[PDB]
Amino acid sequence: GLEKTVKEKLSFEGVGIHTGEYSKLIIHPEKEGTGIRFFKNGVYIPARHEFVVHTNHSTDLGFKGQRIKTVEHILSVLHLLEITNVTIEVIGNEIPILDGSGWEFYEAIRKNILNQNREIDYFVVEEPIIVEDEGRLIKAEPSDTLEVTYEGEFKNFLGRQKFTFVEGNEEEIVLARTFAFDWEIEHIKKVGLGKGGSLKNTLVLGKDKVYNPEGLRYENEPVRHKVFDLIGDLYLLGSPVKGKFYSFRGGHSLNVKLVKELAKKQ
Ligand SMILES: CCCCCCCCCCCCCC(=O)O[C@@H]1[C@@H](CC(=O)NO)CO[C@H](CO)[C@H]1O
Ligand SMILES: [Cl-]
Ligand SMILES: [Zn+2]
Ligand SMILES: [Zn+2]
Ligand SMILES: [Zn+2]
Repeated sequence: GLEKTVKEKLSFEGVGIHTGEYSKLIIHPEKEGTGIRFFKNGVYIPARHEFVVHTNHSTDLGFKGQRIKTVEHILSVLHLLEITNVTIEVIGNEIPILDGSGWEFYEAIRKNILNQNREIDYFVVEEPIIVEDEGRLIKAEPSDTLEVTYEGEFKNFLGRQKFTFVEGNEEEIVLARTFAFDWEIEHIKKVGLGKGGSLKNTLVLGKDKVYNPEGLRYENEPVRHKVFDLIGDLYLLGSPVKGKFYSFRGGHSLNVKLVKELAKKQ
C-alpha cells in the first residue's frame, strides 16, 4: 500500500458526545512521511499512544496543555482507509460524534483519497502478545492482513456475541454506532461525560430493550462497534497495522495498553 492523504480539505462539525459542546474538524492534506496529527490552539498532537491522556468512555489525546477527546472514531476510519498523512484541525475539545459511527467520516474521506509516493511502513505484529485486566483480555499475533475480533459478554439480552473484521469488510463496521446501557448513563453523567449524548448519536440498551425507536443496525451492532473502536485505538501505533487481534471484553484502556506493549517489544 502507498501512503495516502486527501485530495482537499474536508469539514465535519457537530456536537461532541462527551463535552456537549459544538465542534469542527478540518482534515488538511499533508505530504509523505508527515503521519497523522491533530492540531488545536497552535499545538500539534500526534495520533500516537504517547499522547493518550484518558481512556475512560473514549480515547483522548493531549500535549502541552491541549486536549482532544474521542479521537477513536476518526482514527478508526482513517486507519481503515489507509490515510497516513493529514493534519486534523480541531475547533473544540472533542471530535464531533455525528451519528455515533464512522459512516459520515468514511463516506467523505473514501471519495477523496490521494495516493502518494511511498510504500506504507506498516506496523507488523512480529511475536504474539497478550494483555489482561481482571476478566478482560486482548491477544495479538502475526498476520499478513488486519484481522480484528471482538467478543463481548453483556449483562443484558445481547448475551455473548463476537464479530470479526478482515480487510475488505470495512462497510460492515463503519456504520456500527456508539452504544451504552441505561444503567451506565447516570454514572457517565455524574463524572462529567455524555453531555452531548442523545438517541441520535448513541444506541441505548436496557436489560431487555432497545430505547432507540430505529432499533439496532445489526443484531450485533455493539460488538461491531467495539471492533471499530479497537481498530481506531490500534492506529495509535503510528502506522497502519497488520496482525490478528482478538479482544475479549476489551475497551479503550486495555486497547491502549496493548498498543503500549506492542510499542515496547517491537
Ligand atoms: C436514558 C434513555 C435513553 C436516552 C438518553 C441517552 C443518554 C446518552 C448519554 C451519553 C452516552 C455516552 C456513550 C458512551 O460513553 O459509551 C462508552 C463508549 C464510547 C465509545 O463508543 N467509544 O468509542 C466506550 O465504552 C464505554 C464503556 O466502557 C461506554 O460507556
Ligand atoms: Cl468508568
Ligand atoms: Zn504496497
Ligand atoms: Zn466512568
Ligand atoms: Zn466508539
